[PDB]
Amino acid sequence: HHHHGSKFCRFGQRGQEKPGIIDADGNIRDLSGVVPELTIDALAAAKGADIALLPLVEGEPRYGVPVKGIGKIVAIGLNYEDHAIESNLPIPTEPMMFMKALSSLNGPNDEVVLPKNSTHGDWEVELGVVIGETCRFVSEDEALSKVAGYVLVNDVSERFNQKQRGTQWSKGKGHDTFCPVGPWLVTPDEVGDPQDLDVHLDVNGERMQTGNTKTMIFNVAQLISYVSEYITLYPGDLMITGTPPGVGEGKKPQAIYLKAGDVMELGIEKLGTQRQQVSEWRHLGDEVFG
Amino acid sequence: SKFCRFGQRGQEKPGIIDADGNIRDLSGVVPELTIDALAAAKGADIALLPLVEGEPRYGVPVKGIGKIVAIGLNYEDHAIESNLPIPTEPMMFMKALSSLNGPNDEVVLPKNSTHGDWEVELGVVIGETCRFVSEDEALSKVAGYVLVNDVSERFNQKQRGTQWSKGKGHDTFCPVGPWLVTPDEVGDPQDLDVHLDVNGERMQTGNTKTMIFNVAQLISYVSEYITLYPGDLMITGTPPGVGEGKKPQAIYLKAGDVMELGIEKLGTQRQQVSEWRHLGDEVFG
Ligand SMILES: [Mg+2]
Ligand SMILES: [Mg+2]
Ligand SMILES: [Mg+2]
Repeated sequence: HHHHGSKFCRFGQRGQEKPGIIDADGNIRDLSGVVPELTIDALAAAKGADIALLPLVEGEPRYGVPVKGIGKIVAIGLNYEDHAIESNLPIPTEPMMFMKALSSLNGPNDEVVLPKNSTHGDWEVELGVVIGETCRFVSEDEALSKVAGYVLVNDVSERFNQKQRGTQWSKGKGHDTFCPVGPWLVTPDEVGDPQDLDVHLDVNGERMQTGNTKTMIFNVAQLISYVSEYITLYPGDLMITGTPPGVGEGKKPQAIYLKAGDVMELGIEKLGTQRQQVSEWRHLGDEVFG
Repeated sequence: SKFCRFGQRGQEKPGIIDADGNIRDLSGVVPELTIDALAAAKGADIALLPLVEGEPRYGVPVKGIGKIVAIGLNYEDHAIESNLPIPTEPMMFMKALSSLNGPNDEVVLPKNSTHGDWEVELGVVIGETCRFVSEDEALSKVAGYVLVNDVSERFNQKQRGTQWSKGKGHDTFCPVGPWLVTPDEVGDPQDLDVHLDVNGERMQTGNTKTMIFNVAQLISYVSEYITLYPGDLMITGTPPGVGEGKKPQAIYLKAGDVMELGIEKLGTQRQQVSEWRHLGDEVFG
């Protein structure tokens, strides 16, 4: 096990994904000969593989969620100081927590389907944290050692369902397709300091969110430590750590929201990029996502 | 039919309750008690099944619960008692999957907790994908019903922000079971007696008839905001009598307490309550 870090992915159509690793040239390398699936338990074997000996993946396959078996998704509310200032909101003394319904999980470039009658759809680029070891009353000093890696996330939100149908945010957060995750699970040795990564999100090519994780209010270690006093985080769990300024709900003089045909493009330094096309609601039938 | 899972945590086997109340081993028919296994388990010849020996622990009666959707205020008599208005749509929050526990398993209070509280609830286990389902079709998506205790920490729930889930996801705070009872045996889910005792003293008494949104209304509403997949658990609120609302003063859980609860046709739970300790590397559920 080396100390240079890895970028893992899962590639292929839904339900048929295969484990992979990104080489220095940006190619996917097939890990199927080393591990059957990219799970948290598979990482030890995957982290020891010799990239040079792995076959190049031909074509341009779909990226899936980069880790299989995410058990639950814990989400943070206000957590960027420059966002608090732009919204004129108090700096919290403890993190706001809510749950992102697992059924919202989707691949990084998968279509975003607006829910019924949605005119308040909104974007939130966030740093995601994938847990590698159980977190139960973990101190700040030991929190980051529990991390399997980092992932890019869009915490897609329906602001009417989130705030105008009661006080509980999860009602506007759990819609099918509202949590695209990926394209890479990037292990800590490759990310470096998670509190110094540039963040952005564009809509139809126009820059909406710009930030850097150095303005996080609670850093990753403090979030993991705090959350672990209220819920146990298990290997494979995902924590999404909040969003920088520039959400559509906060635009001035009037809020700006998603519409059918919009294109979101987002990225975080070291974590790759996502692109989602937004569609009007349709009945998704018996399809399973994630 | 009443299905169960028996044995030590992480080692449970699938079972069915026979006419005498004894557990019979289903392992010769299905390897696990999953939603996909129910048809084969329901269609099995109970006489072929061996009696389970010893008095084994009951586990969560269904394997593979993917997520737990919880309902807020949902009993008309509870709303009246608390002097709260009747909600016009159900409050939803998520009950952390890691709170899942066996029906009779120890309940560990969180660190320095003085606001631990009880909530007997009817649980609904989903059998078929629910995505924008009509009220008329909702009950047909149900695999079975289960007894639940929506254990809560009222200070974490209400005094650390506006989101209730922070006081509801603690380890051990969702005892589920002992039986997954299929709808044919339960009959009308809106005519079930409900009760919870603490140290043998009756705390909660009710009947599901007073639900504000019934199971079909809840499934239909929830399915417009979050897709329910087979194996998902919906917990549908609690009748009056929670410790938070006791008068002249609220009463909360303490180390040494014993909770005993039951819902008609769904069996009974008994939990001993303990003060906090670090639970190590244990994986609950
Ligand atoms: Mg967010
Ligand atoms: Mg007996
Ligand atoms: Mg409840």
